[PDB]
Amino acid sequence: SLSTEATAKIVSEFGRDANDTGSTEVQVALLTAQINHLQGHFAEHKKDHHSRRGLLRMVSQRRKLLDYLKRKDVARYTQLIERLGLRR
Amino acid sequence: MLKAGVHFGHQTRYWNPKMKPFIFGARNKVHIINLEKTVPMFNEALAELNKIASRKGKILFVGTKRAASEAVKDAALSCDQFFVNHRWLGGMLTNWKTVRQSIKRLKDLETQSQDGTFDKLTKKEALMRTRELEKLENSLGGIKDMGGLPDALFVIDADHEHIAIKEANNLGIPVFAIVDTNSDPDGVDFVIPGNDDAIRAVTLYLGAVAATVREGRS
Amino acid sequence: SMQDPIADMLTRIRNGQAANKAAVTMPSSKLKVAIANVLKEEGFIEDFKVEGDTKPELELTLKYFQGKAVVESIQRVSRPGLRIYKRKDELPKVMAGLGIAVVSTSKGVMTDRAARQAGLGGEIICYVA
RNA sequence: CGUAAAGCGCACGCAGGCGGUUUGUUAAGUCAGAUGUGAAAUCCCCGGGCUCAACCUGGGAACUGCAUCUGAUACUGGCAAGCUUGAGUCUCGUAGAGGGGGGUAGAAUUCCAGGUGUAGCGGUGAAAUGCGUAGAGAUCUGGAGGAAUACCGGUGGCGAAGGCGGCCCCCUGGACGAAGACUGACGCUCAGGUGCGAAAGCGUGGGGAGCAAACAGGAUUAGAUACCCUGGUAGUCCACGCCGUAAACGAUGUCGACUUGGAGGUUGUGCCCUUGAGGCGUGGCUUCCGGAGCUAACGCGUUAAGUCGACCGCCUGGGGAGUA
Ligand SMILES: [Mg+2]
Ligand SMILES: [Mg+2]
Ligand SMILES: [Mg+2]
Ligand SMILES: [Mg+2]
Ligand SMILES: [Mg+2]
Ligand SMILES: [Mg+2]
Ligand SMILES: [Mg+2]
Ligand SMILES: [Mg+2]
Ligand SMILES: [Mg+2]
Ligand SMILES: [Mg+2]
Ligand SMILES: [Mg+2]
Ligand SMILES: [Mg+2]
Ligand SMILES: [Mg+2]
Ligand SMILES: [Mg+2]
Ligand SMILES: [Mg+2]
Ligand SMILES: [Mg+2]
Ligand SMILES: [Mg+2]
Ligand SMILES: [Mg+2]
Ligand SMILES: [Mg+2]
Ligand SMILES: [Mg+2]
Ligand SMILES: [Mg+2]
Ligand SMILES: [Mg+2]
Repeated sequence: SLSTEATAKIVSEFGRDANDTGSTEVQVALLTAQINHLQGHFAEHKKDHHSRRGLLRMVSQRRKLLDYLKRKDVARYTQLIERLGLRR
Repeated sequence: MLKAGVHFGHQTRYWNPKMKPFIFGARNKVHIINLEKTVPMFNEALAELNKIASRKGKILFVGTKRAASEAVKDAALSCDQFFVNHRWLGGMLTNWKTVRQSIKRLKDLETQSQDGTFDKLTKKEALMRTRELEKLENSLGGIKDMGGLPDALFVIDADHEHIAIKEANNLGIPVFAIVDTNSDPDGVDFVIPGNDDAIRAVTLYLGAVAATVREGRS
Repeated sequence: SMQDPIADMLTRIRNGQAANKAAVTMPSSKLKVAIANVLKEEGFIEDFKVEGDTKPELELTLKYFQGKAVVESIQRVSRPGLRIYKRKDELPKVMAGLGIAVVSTSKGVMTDRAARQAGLGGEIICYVA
């Protein structure tokens, strides 16, 4: 799916350390990176419906995590969306 | 008492889950019966059989497999109890009144041979009907003088003789059976786990039972 | 998803009784222990115990009388989809009082007879016969 | 609600419904008591009076409700802090016709050109139409083009369903296993809605070998607008868009827990290891037979149509009619 080097970079950037992978920010950041990457894939492969279904799951999963984070702590949620530049 | 043999069972493929409590383990792919559990049940069974014997009760042995067909007959000679050595006719107890006339026919057939009134020139009178003697006694030989339903049942195989078990349950006669790993329990009021086909195992059972009835009968 | 753990507790007992199992085990909770305690006093279950601290497991020692299940019939009454509350005078009696109904009152979980004597209503948990 | 009427073709999901476990707190729901109110009559209970009754009438109960006040805190809800078993992320691997794009290979049908060669070929129950002395069929050589991937191949595999088989490359989704770490209820279901959805069909532009609706002829038959035969167009193929229906079937909605067994297939993994085309374990998926139980019966049976929980869909005699 995503390269290990790219995955490791995001975890350190958004997580507490290189070992904090379960954080809601790392999870959202990982999903956001994949969705952005797949934009080029579906730009050319418009008919790849089977792979698109997988993409929609990432979109749905990200929204579920985002809403949970907003409920838990609004201030931290606001920073996360600002850094990733989503929710437009 | 506990001794060699008997512990052996059948293949684990054909085991009956209902008998899980009485299996000690799976040795060499064949279940082996828990003798330490068999003895308390086996020993108590003879105690009850002795108690029924003390009441002048009638015990009936049920053995159909050829590995024990002759064995049950020998017990019927050591003690004066009844037995079945061949196929169990469907309904030997549920409709014993129907089977009564069959017994009477055997008595009349038996009588004719004794005094020689069957010695006639015609082959029909001499050969065709006398063969009914062999056919009848091989199935009703041990039940000729029962004169009624039995007060207890002894069965060497709880699945191969499931017809016999059903009749006893319907009539309420207590059932004592050697129920094997693959056999079906819950149809017998007394459970005696162990082998049901080994020659050295079967002979021990009826040989053991044949003694207690004699002691109880006195 | 498991949305009503109580019916899981009742279902396990019913399934365990049908299968003639000696005992049944499941995740433990304060509410489950309270119901388990009530059953123990009434004599429906022989004994109960709780093992573990971080993930405690509740263990119920089922009992049988004359080779048949003691719990003839157990069924959930109040459910998350439809919850049942009864007043002091509306407390039901199972099998004309032969059975018991577990009711959670302000003073704790107790049988309907105890709640009626104490003059308190509350949620009706289940009927046990 | 498998087969009698009844599970959307399948999914993702807002509103809604419901929600693991621990402590504290709130006391809304809930529960206890009291107060006010709930007209009288009527119903009901115990009495009274018309000679009895109907009828009349005293008292009580009832009016299951609503509102307040005072308490209770088990349960549900709100709030705060938690927790790891639900769910999810990360690390290392494995299998697979999962999807999209491109390239390529072999067998073969048809067609075209040529060589050899001569009277049949083809087809059927029989026959004819048809093809052939303008040289067919057969046979060899060369070329052109289209479509599908023999053997492997398997109640085998993958996918939400529909569905997906030569080989190679690029892009890409999901599942599963091993231990370890991390987040700490972030979950389940889903009206409306949105997406996907065999084949046929439609629009535009290509392609078109084979097959083949329609159509034509020859047979069959009392007739044959059929079955059979010789031909043959759309279509079947590609790009894009539309259509949104199937016996879209397991005639069985999704999620979770629980409940005797036996024999296989397939794909990970641990352990014993010299007495290996071995021995004992632990996961995922899957086929068959069967116990209790269930079912009108047939049958289902740990992949339930058994025992339960959450939510949604749908049914209410047949026809008229899934029609106006
Ligand atoms: Mg992933
Ligand atoms: Mg029908
Ligand atoms: Mg139907
Ligand atoms: Mg869904
Ligand atoms: Mg809760
Ligand atoms: Mg309140
Ligand atoms: Mg009134
Ligand atoms: Mg009067
Ligand atoms: Mg009155
Ligand atoms: Mg609370
Ligand atoms: Mg909708
Ligand atoms: Mg089509
Ligand atoms: Mg077209
Ligand atoms: Mg066209
Ligand atoms: Mg044709
Ligand atoms: Mg339909
Ligand atoms: Mg089918
Ligand atoms: Mg349907
Ligand atoms: Mg369906
Ligand atoms: Mg079956
Ligand atoms: Mg219509
Ligand atoms: Mg239609």
